Amino acid sequence: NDIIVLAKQMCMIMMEMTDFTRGKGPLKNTSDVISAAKKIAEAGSRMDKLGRTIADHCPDSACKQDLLAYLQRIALYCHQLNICSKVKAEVQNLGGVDSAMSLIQAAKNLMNAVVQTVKASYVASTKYQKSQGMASLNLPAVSWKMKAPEKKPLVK
Amino acid sequence: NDIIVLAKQMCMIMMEMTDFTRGKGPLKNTSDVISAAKKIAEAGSRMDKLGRTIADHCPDSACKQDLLAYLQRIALYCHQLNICSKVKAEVQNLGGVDSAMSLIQAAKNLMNAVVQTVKASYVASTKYQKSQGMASLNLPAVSWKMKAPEKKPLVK
Amino acid sequence: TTALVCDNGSGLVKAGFAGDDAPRAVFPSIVGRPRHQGVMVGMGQKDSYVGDEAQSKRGILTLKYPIEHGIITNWDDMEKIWHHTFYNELRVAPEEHPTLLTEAPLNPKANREKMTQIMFETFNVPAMYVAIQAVLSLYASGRTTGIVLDSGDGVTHNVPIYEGYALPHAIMRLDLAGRDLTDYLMKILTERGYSFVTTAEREIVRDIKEKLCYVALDFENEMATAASSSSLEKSYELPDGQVITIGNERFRCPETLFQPSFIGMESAGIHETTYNSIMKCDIDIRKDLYANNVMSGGTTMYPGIADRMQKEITALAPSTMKIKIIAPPERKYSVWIGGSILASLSTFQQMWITKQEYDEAGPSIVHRKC
Ligand SMILES: Nc1ncnc2c1ncn2[C@@H]1O[C@H](COP(=O)(O)OP(=O)(O)O)[C@@H](O)[C@H]1O
Ligand SMILES: [Mg+2]
Repeated sequence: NDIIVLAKQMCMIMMEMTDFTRGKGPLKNTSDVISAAKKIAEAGSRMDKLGRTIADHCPDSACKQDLLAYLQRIALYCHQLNICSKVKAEVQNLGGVDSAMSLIQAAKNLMNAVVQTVKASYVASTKYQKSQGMASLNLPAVSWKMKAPEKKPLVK
Repeated sequence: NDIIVLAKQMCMIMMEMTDFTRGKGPLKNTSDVISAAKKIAEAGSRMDKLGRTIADHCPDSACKQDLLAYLQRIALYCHQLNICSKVKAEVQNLGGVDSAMSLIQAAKNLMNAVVQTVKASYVASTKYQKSQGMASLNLPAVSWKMKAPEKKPLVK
Repeated sequence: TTALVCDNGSGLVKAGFAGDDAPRAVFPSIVGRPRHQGVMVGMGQKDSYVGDEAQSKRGILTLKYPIEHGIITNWDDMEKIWHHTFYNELRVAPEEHPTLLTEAPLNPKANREKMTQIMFETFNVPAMYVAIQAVLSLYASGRTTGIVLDSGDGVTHNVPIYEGYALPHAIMRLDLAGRDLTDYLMKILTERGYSFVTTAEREIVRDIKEKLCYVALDFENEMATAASSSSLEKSYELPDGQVITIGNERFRCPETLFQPSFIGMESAGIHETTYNSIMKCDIDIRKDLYANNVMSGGTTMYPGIADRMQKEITALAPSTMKIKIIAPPERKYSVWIGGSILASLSTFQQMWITKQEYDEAGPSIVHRKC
């Protein structure tokens, strides 16, 4: 599944960003964070087309409404990261973990929106599989690696 | 007789359960009771097939009606014990003689239904011995260890 | 091929698969809608949140419960709740699993009929069934005899069952449950100067009630103790760091179950209702009903409610009687556990309402099959 692998490699990037936040990870300082923000935004735009296609192959008054909501969130988060990374690149070039916090917060927001988009896409594809167009996408509820939900604790 | 020995070994289990109820027996606490409930339910399912066969080899408007009634009671009780034991197992794993009471009550109910099924099976086999099919079962009213009923007290 | 079990309570949805021993989805049965001004582009496209989605964002939402008192009042929000349950929480396709649903007794028939219709026509379930929650509680308790006192967010009901036979004339329903206690606690928290008005603040007060409230074994000595000392006062930290202290609101709020006149109701307490239900039963089954007082539901989860329950019923019943209150540790999910016991039963598989039967007989099939 293209959606799953794209979102999950972005999750790898977003893990490396939190690891820099904890102060011990594969990124030395702000410049690595700026580069990571740029690539996570690019992968978010790719995710944006994947969501666009799954939405376009869906009936109107269907799960496509939530999916388009999450896609619009994705678009704002990716755009904020690209301009903010350009801003902080310029600031570094002229003159900062505090600076890294804005990019990391935007990345957290984007990753949360991407998780929401992933589950929305899965529901849209499963619910309307043998509707025409979705078959061409060939997303048969198995390419999605959906675990069974784990049982609740009876006593808390 | 398979029916008699199965029911009577289940009676041994159900005795050990009451002995835990009295607080002095071969079971230390709830975990032993859960295990005993699981095995008594398994033996009840075995009893369920034994009753099924004796019923299937019986005429329609015969003692098979009562026997099927008691078999359905057996099915309900055995299923309740298996889920209740699983629920009690999860509760113990997360966090109880009061807990043992539900399993012991279900076990009492199951054992009573099994006694009813035993006598119903005996009546069905004796009443319709040289009907075809019952002979193949080879249950000639002697494999059943039926005592003579004891006399009533003339003065009370 | 595996049945679903959705326990639609007034407060929480308990959903899962038949055969399992615990629900896999337990989320609030609320739908939230934004009530403020969306000022960022794309951040206001989602117009409705369901379940934990709404409790997470409840600071900008208006939370609504589709079910009051066990009757579904909003059929478009409940429909959203069910869509969430099936697709986002359980992640199944409803048209392959039979669904077991639960309902309180003495409830409008249109409720059950419209549940049947929504299942069979919006979710295309192959079969469905509507079961009474107290019978399911008795299933989960491993008994076939006993009187069940089930209290949830919306309704408290008493169903006496003996040897698997219900006595429907002795069933008692009382529209006083967790949400009424939450409202009463919001009301009496104002005596200390704490004002919780919004629906989100109602969720905060529900949390306060779940964490701090308990049932006093003897109400008057507890009031005297709270007046004399400050030993019963406990603190609670609000979501923004303010700390509140409540002394006798802790046992005054649950006392409304035993003194419904606290909230202006004329009915009898749950002990009196239980006794009155036992005394509408045949005299020969009363002894076994006294000894099996199954309590299920989350409103029966107060510390000390079983002790007070037994004390009151012992006062009411004869002195030679055998009063036992059965309160399992997991009784917050007894209805779901019993529903999964029933839906997995081998003898139950001819008791589903198949879609063929629905197509023959309309939604009215549910009153005669269930
Ligand atoms: N520990 C607790 N103490 C007191 N009340 C509780 C506790 N946990 C849950 N509740 C109350 O129980 C209600 C939910 O119980 P539940 O049986 O799930 O209701 P329903 O059947 O309506 O979904 C809520 O109103 C909540 O206020
Ligand atoms: Mg309930």
